[PDB]
Amino acid sequence: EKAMTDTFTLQAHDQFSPFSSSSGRRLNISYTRNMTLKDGKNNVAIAVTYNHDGSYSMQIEDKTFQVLGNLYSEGDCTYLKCSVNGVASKAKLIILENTIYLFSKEGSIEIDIPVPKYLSSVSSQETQGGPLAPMTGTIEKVFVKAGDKVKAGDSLMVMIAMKMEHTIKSPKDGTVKKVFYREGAQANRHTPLVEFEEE
Amino acid sequence: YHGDSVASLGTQPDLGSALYQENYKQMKALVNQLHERVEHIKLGGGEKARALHISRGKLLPRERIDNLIDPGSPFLELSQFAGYQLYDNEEVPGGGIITGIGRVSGVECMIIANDATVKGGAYYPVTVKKQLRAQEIAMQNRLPCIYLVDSGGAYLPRQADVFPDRDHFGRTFYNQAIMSSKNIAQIAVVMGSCTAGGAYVPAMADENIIVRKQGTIFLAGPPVSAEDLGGADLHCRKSGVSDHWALDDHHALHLTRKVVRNLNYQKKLDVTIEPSEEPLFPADELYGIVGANLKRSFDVREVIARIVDGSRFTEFKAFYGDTLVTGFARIFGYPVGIVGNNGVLFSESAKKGTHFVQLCCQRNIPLLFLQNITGFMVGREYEAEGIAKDGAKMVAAVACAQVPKITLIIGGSYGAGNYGMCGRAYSPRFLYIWPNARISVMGGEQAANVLATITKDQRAREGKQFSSADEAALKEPIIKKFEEEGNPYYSSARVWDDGIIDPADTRLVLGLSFSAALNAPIEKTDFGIFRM
Amino acid sequence: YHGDSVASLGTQPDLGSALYQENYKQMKALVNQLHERVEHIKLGGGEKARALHISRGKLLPRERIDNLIDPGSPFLELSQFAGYQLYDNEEVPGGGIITGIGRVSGVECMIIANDATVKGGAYYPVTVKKQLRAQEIAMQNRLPCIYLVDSGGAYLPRQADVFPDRDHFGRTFYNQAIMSSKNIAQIAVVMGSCTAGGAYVPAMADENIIVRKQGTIFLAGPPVSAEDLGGADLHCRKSGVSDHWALDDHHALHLTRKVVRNLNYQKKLDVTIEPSEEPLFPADELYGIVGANLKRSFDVREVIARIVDGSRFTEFKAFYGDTLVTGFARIFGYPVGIVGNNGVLFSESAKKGTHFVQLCCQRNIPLLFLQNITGFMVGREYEAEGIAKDGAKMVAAVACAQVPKITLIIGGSYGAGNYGMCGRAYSPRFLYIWPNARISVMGGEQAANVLATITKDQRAREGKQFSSADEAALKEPIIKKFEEEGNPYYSSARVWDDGIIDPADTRLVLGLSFSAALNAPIEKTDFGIFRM
Amino acid sequence: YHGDSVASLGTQPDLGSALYQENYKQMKALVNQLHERVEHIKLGGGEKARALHISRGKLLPRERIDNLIDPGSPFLELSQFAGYQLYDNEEVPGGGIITGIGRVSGVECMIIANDATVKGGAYYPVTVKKQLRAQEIAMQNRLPCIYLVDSGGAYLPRQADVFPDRDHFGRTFYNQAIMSSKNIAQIAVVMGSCTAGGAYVPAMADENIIVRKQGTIFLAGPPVSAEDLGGADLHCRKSGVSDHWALDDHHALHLTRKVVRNLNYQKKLDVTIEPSEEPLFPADELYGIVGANLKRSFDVREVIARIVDGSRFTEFKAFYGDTLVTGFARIFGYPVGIVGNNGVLFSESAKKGTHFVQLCCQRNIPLLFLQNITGFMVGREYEAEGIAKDGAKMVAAVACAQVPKITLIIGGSYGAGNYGMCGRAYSPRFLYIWPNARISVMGGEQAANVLATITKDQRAREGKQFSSADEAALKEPIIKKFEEEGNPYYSSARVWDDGIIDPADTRLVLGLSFSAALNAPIEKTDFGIFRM
Ligand SMILES: CC(C)=CC(=O)SCCNC(=O)CCNC(=O)[C@H](O)C(C)(C)COP(=O)(O)OP(=O)(O)OC[C@@H]1O[C@H](n2cnc3c(N)ncnc32)[C@@H](O)[C@@H]1OP(=O)(O)O
Ligand SMILES: CC(C)=CC(=O)SCCNC(=O)CCNC(=O)[C@H](O)C(C)(C)COP(=O)(O)OP(=O)(O)OC[C@@H]1O[C@H](n2cnc3c(N)ncnc32)[C@@H](O)[C@@H]1OP(=O)(O)O
Ligand SMILES: CC(C)=CC(=O)SCCNC(=O)CCNC(=O)[C@H](O)C(C)(C)COP(=O)(O)OP(=O)(O)OC[C@@H]1O[C@H](n2cnc3c(N)ncnc32)[C@@H](O)[C@@H]1OP(=O)(O)O
Ligand SMILES: O=CCCCC[C@@H]1SC[C@@H]2NC(=O)N[C@@H]21
Repeated sequence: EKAMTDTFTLQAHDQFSPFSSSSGRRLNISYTRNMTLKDGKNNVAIAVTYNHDGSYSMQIEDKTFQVLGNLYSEGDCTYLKCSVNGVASKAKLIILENTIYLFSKEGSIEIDIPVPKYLSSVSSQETQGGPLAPMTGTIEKVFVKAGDKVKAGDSLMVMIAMKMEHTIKSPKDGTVKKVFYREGAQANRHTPLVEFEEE
Repeated sequence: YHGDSVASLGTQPDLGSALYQENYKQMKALVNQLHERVEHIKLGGGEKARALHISRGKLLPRERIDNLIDPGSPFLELSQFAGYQLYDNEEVPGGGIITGIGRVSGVECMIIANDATVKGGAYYPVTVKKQLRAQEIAMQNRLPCIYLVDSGGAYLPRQADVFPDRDHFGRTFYNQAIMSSKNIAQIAVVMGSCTAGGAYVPAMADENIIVRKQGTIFLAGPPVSAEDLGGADLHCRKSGVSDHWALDDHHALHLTRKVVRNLNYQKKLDVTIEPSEEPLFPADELYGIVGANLKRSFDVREVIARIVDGSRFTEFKAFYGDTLVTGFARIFGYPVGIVGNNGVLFSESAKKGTHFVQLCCQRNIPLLFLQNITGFMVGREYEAEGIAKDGAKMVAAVACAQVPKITLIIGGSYGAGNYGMCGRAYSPRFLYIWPNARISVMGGEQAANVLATITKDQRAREGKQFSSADEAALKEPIIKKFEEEGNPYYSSARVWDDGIIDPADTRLVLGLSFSAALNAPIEKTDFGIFRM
Repeated sequence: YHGDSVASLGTQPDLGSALYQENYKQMKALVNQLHERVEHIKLGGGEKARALHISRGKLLPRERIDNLIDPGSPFLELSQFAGYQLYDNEEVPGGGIITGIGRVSGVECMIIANDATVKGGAYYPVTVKKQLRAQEIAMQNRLPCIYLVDSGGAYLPRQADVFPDRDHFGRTFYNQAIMSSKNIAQIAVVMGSCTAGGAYVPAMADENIIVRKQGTIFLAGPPVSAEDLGGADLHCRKSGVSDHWALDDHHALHLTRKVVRNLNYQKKLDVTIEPSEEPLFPADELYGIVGANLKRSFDVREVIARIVDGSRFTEFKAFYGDTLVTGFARIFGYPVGIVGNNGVLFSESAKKGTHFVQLCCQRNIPLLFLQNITGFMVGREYEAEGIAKDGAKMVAAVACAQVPKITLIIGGSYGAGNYGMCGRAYSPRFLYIWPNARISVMGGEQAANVLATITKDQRAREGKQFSSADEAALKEPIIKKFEEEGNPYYSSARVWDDGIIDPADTRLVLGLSFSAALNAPIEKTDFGIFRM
Repeated sequence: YHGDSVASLGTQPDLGSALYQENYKQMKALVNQLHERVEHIKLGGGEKARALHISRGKLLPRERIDNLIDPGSPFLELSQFAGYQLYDNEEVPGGGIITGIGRVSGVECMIIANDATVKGGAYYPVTVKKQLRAQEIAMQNRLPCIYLVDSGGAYLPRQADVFPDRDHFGRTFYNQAIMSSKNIAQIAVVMGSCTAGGAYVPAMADENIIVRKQGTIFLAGPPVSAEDLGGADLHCRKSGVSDHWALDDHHALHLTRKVVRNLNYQKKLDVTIEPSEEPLFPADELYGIVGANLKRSFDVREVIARIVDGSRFTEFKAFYGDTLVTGFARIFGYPVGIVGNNGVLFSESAKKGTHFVQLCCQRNIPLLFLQNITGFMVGREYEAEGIAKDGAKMVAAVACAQVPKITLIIGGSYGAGNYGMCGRAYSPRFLYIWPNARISVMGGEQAANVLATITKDQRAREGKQFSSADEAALKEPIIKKFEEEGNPYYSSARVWDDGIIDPADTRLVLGLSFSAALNAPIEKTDFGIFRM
């Protein structure tokens, strides 16, 4: 976020306004930010306090951590140099989509940034048109006619991709409205294979 | 060639001196008191009210402001102490409203948010005054206004102090309409149930955002169901008052940020700019340098040296009227003309100040006033009649100036000296006071003496006898009243003097204030008759 | 061909009807009460103070004003009831100051004279507010200001309400400097001993006239002899503050008239003019027509017909939104757009008012508002949410208007209706009220019901029981407070609503006000976003 | 912080659906027809005329334009179909003239070149109208005008439609003089023999370039040798009309490029800019989405999502008056306000459009209109009287707007809806239509029904009998005429609706048009009386 602020500041006529700083400073009080991060299936609540000296005091559950660091670039890779409770470490930082990737010689960790509901398309999912081909591959077998009653777990089609057999299975107990592919056809990845009657 | 070496102001204070230690101790105590009081005020309306507000699914006003502004951007809150002990038994933390200046989508905007936890968002007179002051600041600096409307309308008791007069509630709508007409964007976010007074605010706003269920706009409340009379769905679909539909608080804030981006506004500066440099001395030494006793005098040049870029100062007319300090400096790269007090004002000081103000107005340079007016214990009269002829010159020159003006009260401010050094009545863009400041018409002892003399002469003319005990009885209440009314918290409780600021944060506050004030273009200055 | 015959408004009332007799009796009683109170206020500070003032050789302030203005010219005094019972035990007849508009040397000027008999001319907060209002009127209408300075400075007790804030004493000097810069002449006549606050006034004035012996200008009083510290001879000869030397009061007034003559000012009118014609019906019938009971309703068309030239009125949108009356007429040959209330405001009425205001602003025609807002006894809610969407439109249109606006309150004025019909907060050039008017946020009974319902719901949510006796106990104080605060004298004591006027003199007062307001040119009007 | 994530418009269409296939097939057929017709028009006047023109050593007009503009720069030709079947037996490819906007020496300029192969460059009425339209575009956008004059003057037959009236030939010289007076550069390149009408053009131009031998300027032709009467050497040396002497066409174009460089002009933008991003969906899907049948309805949001930067759209008043779509987006980094049609217009839609137009005018944002007015087959009347009161509001707001306006007709445009959505009569900067558009006063069937009803009532009032066969006889011609006149080629043959554009190129055309239109500064907008 601080880097984004600097990028915006670069193009402004006022380049030295104190507002362009990322201090998060307040008058006679300290700013505490409530951040939420998802590790696996667990939501982690982090209370971050912006200190005057430029460091950060982070509280997770009952433990407090003193955090300070900066971003530096080696080649084309951005690196994060940080110190947590006096322990210093370096790691490669990549933020793609809503996932934070941290690469360190100890290991690699992925942290997910929660996506606000409003931004998520509301009513995102209406119906499923059969399992999508696991990959681009030839259709080797079709087990369903144009109108056939199927139950969940009923194999619909068999596909071979790079010499690896996958069997498509019925998602619902709905009768099959139509079939988009026949045997010997090459089906592209994530293309609808079966149409199911609306219920 | 901007290289030329230049002498720097300021000197290293003597830390070992006992006077420095005592002043530092007193200032530290004052600052700690201020910080703890601000913390308690920030706590909010109360525990039960906060619990109910959270249970209704809404966000606390400070959380709303934090989510609205850009990540990590500083927030300049205004008048945090409004309503502090203003009313005898009712507690109004922060005046019931929150106002400040922050950056939204890279644009500096004025934010006004009602605190629903304080008397259900009802408007006390101090709340109306605070909102009017914020609106006036935004209009003067051409800052977009964002309203987070959650209020119960005017406080039914004390209606006489809120409804009728010119500076009462209707001035809010008047200012809204005027600023809308002047191309200053108005955005209203109905984050909770409004009322008759609250309802008009979204109507006059250019853009409205109303939450699906919490938001309810009715010109008159039920006292028909609240949702049916006024609701997000109804206003969005049938009445058409609402302009955007928001699922909850976070969605409303996101929509507000988007609406600001599409404002199509670019900030442009008229004054020249230079790279910013930090002062050469630590700011915390101001505690020892200034202390808490107004009787002692300190050189304002130290304060100037600890708050200007690189501690570089170009004094103007140094040896003429030395009780007044004037010169040119730069704060965060903006040019500024500093006018400070170093003692009693004289004719030479007034003339020098008038000359400097004329120069600054001609060159279109912002002005900064540092007020430390002195008590009359040292000089009873000093033929003050001479001062009157020349004090006015400064008063007029200051009033007619059109450049951005910011006043900071670092010490006493009494008598016509307050008017001369850009008092609150002369419309500075911002006004701040340090925790040790004192403001009043005159010192209490001086006032008591004046009253006693008047009574004795009248009694003598009547032939009645003025008893010595009677004189003492008259003097004691006056001294107590003046001391009480001169407290910085007394002045901050009323919307005078905006808010109190820690001296260590003076440079940051001034930088933020000047950056905000530079949004508006600088107009030409027209002066009245100079009684040369 | 301006000959065309035109129908005339108004009808002959039934004098024999008992309702007319009762209304006439009530209005006559109210007017007699007002006249006697005004007489007592005109008496002055007191007998002993007046005797001392005359013994010092000075003229009484009303005598000064009478001698200053042109012979026989009418004088329009403003806020005669300021300070009426405002303070618990101190009597301040007229607020301690006298303000009005009169003709000096054929030029309309605003006159501000201190009454030295009231607390030696000390400035109460109400005095400062009255002077600020007069200065604002003069600045808006571009009228020269004449000050008859005889004051003892700010009242030392109650200093907090007079010194510090923006609308406090310093705003006087600020307005003086601004108006001087805008070519609005400032003339100060030091007719008596001033003080620190009083001294600055002559200094900032363009021209000064100081009496030989009574006049004494000192930046600080003796509490050295008064004459030596500040005197006519000293200021004229050595200090040079004085611009003219006057032997006594009459000579000072003559010099002031001469100074006003050499102003080199000529009044020019922008609006068209027509020969003036008297109304077709007597004005005293308004007593019977209006009465003193706000519950009964009267047709505003009668009031319009009794105050317009020839009783000629051109109604606009007569059958649409009939609760609001709008049209064109002429008072003393000046065009005017009349906007009156005939009932509860609805969406159609708001739209019609917005359309009429737009037309008047486009054609550069002065606007006149007659407010008679109705209580909610008839309609509890009436889906007021619809009104909110359209009421705002009228509120914005009224605020953004730049034409001269004059508001007269002939009846009740409550809620947002006050804001819609050019309330005091929207800066009308003048505001007047009849003796039977009532102003407040809402009717007392309605307010009490609202408070009781809120408490019952909160108590129920808490699970505590709201006793019926408790509800009655809460309601009785609220009803009493609202009734007391709604009195016309309560509003006039504060500087709101300028002064009360006899209904028989409404035409003359409006003519004088419009003639004064026409001095300034009419600027273009810029409107904000119309939330069509 | 501009890094906030924002939802994107648009959805992936179903390619397998038969409706998509049919719509794609129809649109592809229409586009292929348009492309082949444009190719034939580009062929030129004829083979023999082209051979003679080349034999005389001159360059073909399209070659001239190609050599004039900067290398590789796109060229925006205007009204390619002017004169298409306009006259019964005479073929006028392109109207006999070529107009467009291109970049010369880094400056956007309007280029007008006569095609000498078409009737020896004689001016048909359509040619005059096209040239006048190009000149008006250049004047509105403050673009320099370059004339490649090679014409034989006015077409002697049909003189009545070219010489006399206001919008006839003399308006060309009038516009030239006005634009020269307004500092818009005029450059005339006499590339061939002109005539009496042609001669005046170089005379009024600020700078002239005449070819040595082909160029001949005579106020009246020989019908003395042509060179002696008017020639490059004579005009350069003795008469002095010529300003530059060119050996041939290439030299003349090089001199023209140099002359433009020497203009001392710099383009400056008022609106804010952001980095450009491509839309998230392919443009060719518009063929399937829209199709060629006007009876079916498609969501305009798809069209918006396929032509805006990043498919980012901020809808305004989404749920109020949903038949009209309004919001903010950016095309090639420029801000734009999009106003599209999604169904029949209602009162709510008109009010929403008026509000959006007011907002855009206040913020100085260019407006883009997408018109798809609906037939009245669905609703016979729907109490259209309500629509009249509110339709006007949109019509006025649109007319009074001063921001750059661009109208694109993607479907039907009938009745007052054409006027409301910035029709050709309301002076949009540019107007374009897709190949499937239809424009007329009303649908043919509706018009026939109206005429039949009027005749039946009149015949009945007369007592004459209206035979059923008679009604059918009246209806059939009207239906045929309306269908014929509504063709896009019919409207493009006349200079209405500039030119037809392939839907796949809509984004590029809009970007070029807005870039050209941003040359002129954006003035303030003044609105008339809003009926409210
Ligand atoms: C502009 C013009 C021209 C005119 C107008 O504007 S005329 C406006 C008339 N106002 C209303 O019509 C709103 C009536 N409120 C309500 O409908 C609700 O109350 C809400 C909406 C306020 C939400 O509040 P809530 O209901 O969620 O909680 P509550 O605890 O009940 O909230 C605190 C409790 O309100 C009491 N309280 C005291 N004074 C007021 C007051 N002035 N307004 C509201 N409440 C007040 C407080 O004393 C008690 O708490 P306390 O002091 O006993 O501890
Ligand atoms: C602007 C800024 C920035 C600062 C300032 O301005 S700081 C100004 C300081 N003021 C002075 O320095 C003037 C001190 N007066 C005097 O020098 C004189 O008095 C005169 C000049 C007033 C003439 O008056 P006088 O002397 O001819 O008659 P007197 O009856 O004595 O007049 C009434 C008596 O004055 C008492 N009284 C109460 N309050 C005041 C008051 N505020 N000022 C004066 N007098 C007051 C009153 O209570 C008693 O009568 P009462 O109430 O007992 O019946
Ligand atoms: C502004 C005001 C206020 C007044 C005026 O402007 S009053 C202007 C009077 N015009 C002239 O004085 C120019 C007379 N032309 C000539 O002197 C030449 O012709 C040139 C210069 C045109 C070059 O042309 P060219 O001579 O090289 O070739 P040509 O094939 O001959 O060119 C096509 C042939 O011109 C015939 N033709 C029909 N109509 C016209 C027409 N209006 N003008 C010219 N030619 C026309 C066309 O019908 C035939 O071909 P077609 O139709 O038979 O196939
Ligand atoms: O076809 C690609 C290589 C791997 C599969 C080939 C199979 S393995 C069993 C059988 N025996 C062969 O030699 N080839 C096929």
